[PDB]
Amino acid sequence: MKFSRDVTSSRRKQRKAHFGAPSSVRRVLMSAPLSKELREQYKIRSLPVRRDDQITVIRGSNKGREGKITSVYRKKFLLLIERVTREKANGASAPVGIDASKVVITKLHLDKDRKDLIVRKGGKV
Amino acid sequence: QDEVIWQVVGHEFCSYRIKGEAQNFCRNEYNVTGLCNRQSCPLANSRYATVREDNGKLYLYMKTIERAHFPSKLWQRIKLSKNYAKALEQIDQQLLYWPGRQIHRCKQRLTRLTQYLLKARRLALKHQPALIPIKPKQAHREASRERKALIAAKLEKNIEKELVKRLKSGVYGDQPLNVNEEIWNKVLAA
Amino acid sequence: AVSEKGNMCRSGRMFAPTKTWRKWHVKVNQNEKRYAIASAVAASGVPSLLLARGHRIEEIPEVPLVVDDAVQSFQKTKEAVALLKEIKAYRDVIKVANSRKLRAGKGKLRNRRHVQRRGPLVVFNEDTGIVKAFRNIPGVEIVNVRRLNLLQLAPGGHLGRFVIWTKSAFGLLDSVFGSTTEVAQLKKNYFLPENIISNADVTRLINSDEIQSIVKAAGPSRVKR
Amino acid sequence: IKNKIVRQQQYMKALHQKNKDKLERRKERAKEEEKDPEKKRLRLSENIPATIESKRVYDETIIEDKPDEELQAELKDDEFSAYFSEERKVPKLLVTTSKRASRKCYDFASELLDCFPNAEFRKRTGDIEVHEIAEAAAKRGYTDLLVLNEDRKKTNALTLVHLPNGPSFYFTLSNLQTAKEISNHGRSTGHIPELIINNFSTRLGMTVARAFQSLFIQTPQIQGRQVVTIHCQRDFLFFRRHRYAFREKSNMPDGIGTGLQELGPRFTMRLRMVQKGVWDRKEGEVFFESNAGEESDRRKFWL
Amino acid sequence: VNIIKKRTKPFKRHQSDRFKRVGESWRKPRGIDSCVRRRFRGTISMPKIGYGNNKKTRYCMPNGLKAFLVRNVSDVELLLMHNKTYAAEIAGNVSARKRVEIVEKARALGVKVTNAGAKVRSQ
Amino acid sequence: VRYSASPALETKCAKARGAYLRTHFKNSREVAFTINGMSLKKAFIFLDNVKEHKQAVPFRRFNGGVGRTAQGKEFGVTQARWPVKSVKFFYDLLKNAEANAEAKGLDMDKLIIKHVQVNAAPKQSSPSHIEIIVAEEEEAVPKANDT
Amino acid sequence: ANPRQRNKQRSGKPRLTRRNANKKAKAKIYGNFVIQQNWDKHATLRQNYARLGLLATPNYVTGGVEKLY
RNA sequence: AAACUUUCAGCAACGGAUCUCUUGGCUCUCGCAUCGAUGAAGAACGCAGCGAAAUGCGAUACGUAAUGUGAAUUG
RNA sequence: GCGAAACCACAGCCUGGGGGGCCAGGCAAAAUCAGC
RNA sequence: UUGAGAAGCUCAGACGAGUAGGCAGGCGUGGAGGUUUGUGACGAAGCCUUGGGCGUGAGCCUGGGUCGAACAGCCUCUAGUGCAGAUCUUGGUGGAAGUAGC
RNA sequence: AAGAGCAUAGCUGUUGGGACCCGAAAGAUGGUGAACCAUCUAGUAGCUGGUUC
RNA sequence: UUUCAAUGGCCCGUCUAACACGGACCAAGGAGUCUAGCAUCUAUGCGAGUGUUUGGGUGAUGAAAACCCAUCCGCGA
RNA sequence: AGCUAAAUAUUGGCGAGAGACCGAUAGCGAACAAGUAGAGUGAUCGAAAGAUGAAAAGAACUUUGAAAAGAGAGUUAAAUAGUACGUGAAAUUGCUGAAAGGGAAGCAUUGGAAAUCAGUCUUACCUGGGUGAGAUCAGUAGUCUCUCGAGACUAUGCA
Repeated sequence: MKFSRDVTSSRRKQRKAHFGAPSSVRRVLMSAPLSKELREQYKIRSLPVRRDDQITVIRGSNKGREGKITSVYRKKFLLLIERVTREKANGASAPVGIDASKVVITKLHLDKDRKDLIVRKGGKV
Repeated sequence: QDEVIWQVVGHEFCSYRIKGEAQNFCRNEYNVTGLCNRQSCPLANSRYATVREDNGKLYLYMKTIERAHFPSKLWQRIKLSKNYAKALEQIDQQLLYWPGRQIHRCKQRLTRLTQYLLKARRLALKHQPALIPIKPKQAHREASRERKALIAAKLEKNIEKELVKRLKSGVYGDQPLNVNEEIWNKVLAA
Repeated sequence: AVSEKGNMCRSGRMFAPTKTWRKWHVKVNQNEKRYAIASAVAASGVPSLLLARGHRIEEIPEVPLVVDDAVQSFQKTKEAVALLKEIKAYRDVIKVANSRKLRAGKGKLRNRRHVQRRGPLVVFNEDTGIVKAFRNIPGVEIVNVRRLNLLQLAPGGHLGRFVIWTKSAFGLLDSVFGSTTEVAQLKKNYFLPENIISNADVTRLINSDEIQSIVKAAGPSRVKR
Repeated sequence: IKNKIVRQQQYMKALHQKNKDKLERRKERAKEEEKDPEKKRLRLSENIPATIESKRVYDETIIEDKPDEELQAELKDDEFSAYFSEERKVPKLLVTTSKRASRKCYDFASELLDCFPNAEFRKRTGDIEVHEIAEAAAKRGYTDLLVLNEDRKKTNALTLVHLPNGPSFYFTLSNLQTAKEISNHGRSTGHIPELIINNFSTRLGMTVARAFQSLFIQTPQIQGRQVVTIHCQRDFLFFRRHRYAFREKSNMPDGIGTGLQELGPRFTMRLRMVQKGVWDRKEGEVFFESNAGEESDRRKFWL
Repeated sequence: VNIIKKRTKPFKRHQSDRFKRVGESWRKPRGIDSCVRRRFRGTISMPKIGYGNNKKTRYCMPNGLKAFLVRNVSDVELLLMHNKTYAAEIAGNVSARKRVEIVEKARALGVKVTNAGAKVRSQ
Repeated sequence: VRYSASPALETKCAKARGAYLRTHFKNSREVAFTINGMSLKKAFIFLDNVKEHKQAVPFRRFNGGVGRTAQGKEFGVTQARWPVKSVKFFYDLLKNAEANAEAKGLDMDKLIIKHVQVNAAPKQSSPSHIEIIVAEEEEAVPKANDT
Repeated sequence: ANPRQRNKQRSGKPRLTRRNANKKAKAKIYGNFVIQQNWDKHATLRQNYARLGLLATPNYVTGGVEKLY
């Protein structure tokens, strides 16, 4: 259980602060688990999701399709991966929203910011 | 320590009781009759004797006052022989000088556990149909795609499209008998 | 209560609005409270009032179950799951783990979503890690021997709560409740109650030699028609 | 939009523009096609309406009509040979039923026997099993063996075996109709009926469809002009027995189009299991089992 | 003992056939103006304790076995010693798989399951 | 759309429908139950006479104050009238009743009106829903001689 | 519900969230440094004073003191 | 007999109950003390790339600077 | 062509007897319109 | 001879309208604690039914269809807990009628 | 004339509060416009209707 | 179940024989509830006693819960 | 003549944690555009209105039609989810099927005719010999947990 009088357990307060969080909170709520090969070389359980990562999809109907993230859609809480596209009737293709909690990260888009987050948060390069 | 544990569990609340409409039933595993009676409840009655199978072979379970406070070691066990007259003569020699009511139960739950193995063995050896589940999601899908696939074949139209092609190719003798006299000449024109 | 500012019309007020000075709490004399914990602890020493109360203790080695004093310094919860399996109490904890179900109705729109059962109750003496070790096992409640609560010794009103006692708190059961003729030391003017029947078993006097020598000649059972 | 009144006014006005410019796309197209019917052609050769039969999954076992020898080397020497070779074995059917069947299962068991001459009816009595029936029925000059399997006074499934070792097929009847229920029905006669079988592109299509050719007499009387159909369409095996009469119909290009009158029954099957060997539901080897989860795609067909 | 019913037509609240607001479950009339309350002849009858049925052949199906809701596989086990006086009625919300396992075990106990055939098409 | 009629098979039948038609409900019905069960091309010659006052349609059910005519006795009904707005709407539908078999490729000169339906609509007057079924007449093959 | 407080919720500017309320953290000792050492923060005031030698009151206490043994 | 009316059943309409939810209410509790002539609360008008009973903002107008997070926005 | 509303226990034949309904009688055919 | 839920079991007689009123036992609805090693995407609740079953009755159990996420039995606690009616409140829909009428 | 009471809970009753629901002209206070508007007010029954297994 | 036959069957509630008054129908809402005081009966705890909760102490696991209790005091004697 | 903390009050203001509360006619008038729309010259009065789907994949394309739409189609697991969108009750309306109707139906009781439904009846039961299998049998050897023997076993024979 929780033993703090400054955290909330009501579904009302928790389910409002989720669906109406700003687009900076909506970033760390869209995080992905790292692969078992990266979990031991960065010593990080999970990273927040950037654009242009290198992921694989574990759950859902699009199982196992690998790609890179095209447009991290922070509003409707879903990633958008390359070439995983449900068709449309007209002839154009539509993007399929894969949840950011389903994908497994296989290669980070390492930058100066991420490294300065990696090297302090329990790991190294 | 017995009417205490019957005026608590027999009349206020017991987790094994089942409110039937003409009876009440006990969900205990060591009940000899299945009902929540005074002379049947295994919690109030503090010297008890039940018969219950375990993996093919029927057992006899007995308890006493002097082991009541040791719930692990409370029930002892005797394995009952296959010969039905031997088992009755082995219940009595173990349940001697116990009340006649209790030994009556064990012998009746020996007749009732032997009839269960003598039936479920014959029942297992017969060849009987397979009870397979129906599924509402996959019988509403069939009914949906049936009429969408029944009208999407023009069932009557494709019959007649080849039926004349079966005629016009001439799989029947030149002048057949299933055709009238006039329209065959149109096939001759064809 | 509804806000204070015709009950048949729509948009109208509700008939006789509920009011916050409803009697929500209720007084009970301290000697009937002190009687209930006395009675509900005795039920925790009866191996058959625990089964009927819905506990899977059908493998426990003894009742009342008194583990040693070293259990008060258990630090990690994998040193508590260790204990509850050697003494075969873990079948109760599995009864609590296997049996959470979503609350039937609008309790779950109201911050209570998950009903479950009540596992063992661990009564300690000194809090040297025993509370923090056991407090993340389903079902297990931990209380000091002095501040024993009735809502945990008879949850729902049904006596026979499975209590696992600690040796250092089993000793303090004679200074919190005392005896029937001797004052409990941790309570001013407490004496344990006595009984309206001296022998707790009334169908075993009737069959004694004191009664069945004097009684008149018996009739039959259910009579013939 | 979290409102409901705004959401169906903002959409009403949005639709009434999408319902306007579609006419504005087709009005300007309307004037150039009657000046130039050649642009009318291309579009028609371009935008043919797409349908499920045209947007199938690409399955490589669609046997083309070009005769490849490895096909006809197989199926000229199988156990269906006697009903396809020069011998032309007239197949003698045995139609049993499920155990302890009811009245509503027996009036359907006369409608199939209307379809099938050279077919007896023998109600299953007491304790006998299908594997023991097949060996007991092959010794008396029988070829195939149907089993109508009702439940709760409705017939739901049908299995036919092939004797003495042939493939055994477990369909399930659906959308069942009798001969009385159909509007504008007809009387059947003693004439042996004629066959048509359509759209069995898959190789397994030409394994079931031969086991449906195997129940009918290999040369029918034509005086009755009776036709029986086995039309696969989206993996449903439609069964419709008709009686025809050729009459002039100007719409279809030959000018002569017949008119059908149904006889009954009207049932429709799936395909669930296929076993080479007599049908034992637990002691058998599966030639093809129906995956009830890989048929979700309406563009995936196995028949 | 052969089962018997003192009545077979249930009772039907007065004028619950004319009006659609008034339901058919019985409600004793409360007015002394009533024709029914004073029990005028020709009007409908009433539930009384006279129509109570035999205290031994009560709750029995026309076969003779009383009913019993078995909602899981260990609720039919209690009926082991009572297979000639109880019929194991399966509850309605039980899944079409947990149902097919009660039937295969109640059949070993010789217990009549009244609606074993639901959701279970046999092959 | 899920229609109200057991007929209208894919074989020899076609359907159209018209929803939210801003006419009266008690006026298109008596038209609808007159044209029902008739052949298609005859119904066209029938209703155009209503448009030129050459034939009146009887008012059987909703016969409120309908004056007697001389031609209402062709069917035996006392009262009849010449509605023009409602039969204008039916002509629009029956064009789609044709032009749907014209796309399915049926036989047009055996085409009867099988099932005409007239319902109500969500009130804004008394608007209407209409669905129509046109079907071929389900001919009969002569029986083969004897066996 | 209120005109002031309909305003912030219908807006999109976060509330001035100030988490400033947890019990059971009894105020740590300043003023003196020796008593800061021998204080144990969980134990209540009257159990610290009458452990390390001092009184909370020189007068009478108007309640029944705790008895643990 | 057909029609019409009534009754039953099936289907299609009407209609929005029941059931399930719930960024809302209502109630109790806890911490805190902070509007204005240095122009408050309120009003009007404007400002969005495409905005329409809404929001934010003031011609630096759906805001700039400074810090922090760290690569989005979205129709 | 558009198109209400009031009103609405269920209703609708007469004679006599205790009113539309009860008792005993006269009788009794659809579906409608105009005076009344 | 087992019929010890001694709150059970059993034997025998008489009795049976009922107003104001008095007494007793039960049925059902929303939430709360305990319990059913409780039911549920193989379809929970609801809803419909020319299906079956129980109770004297309030009611309950169930087959079929529909449907799509939760729900119930038992022992207690609790109440905003039961509708035919109030020229009842809100909503929906009828006959008068395609009449009155423009 | 060798004390029987105190406390808690439940039932029914009784008074007092809005007091089973609804209906019954009033007056006051403060305003708007040249009578109306809120508020006390949940004004007033001896009484009229209704009051749910 | 639908219907037929035979026989019976004055429309419901409020009123005070008929009436009158209410009723077009369907759905959801909708009426002896909360609190204080007094009295009776019953239950329980203690008993010449009885009553913890104004407060104080305590409560690491909803710490508004539970638990403990000084000095008065109320009712009775 | 004057000042002064703390204990105390707090339907408002800035936050916070809860609840045996209401669950879209309820709970604030206001879950949604709400003191908004709208009404009054004015003070003031003041509503109705939540839910497609997991993902809009919100129906390409062909054709009739001036339009609206309709039909073929097509997406979906579901269109028996098409923005008149979760489930979709009753009144009430139209069609179809079967009935009934001589200036009253309605209901109750006993039965005819039509339709239809259920019942375990499916099979089970019980009795000898012979053949094979072993186990609770061995004029038998071992292990473990409990308490000499009581169960669980592993061998080997199956007398």
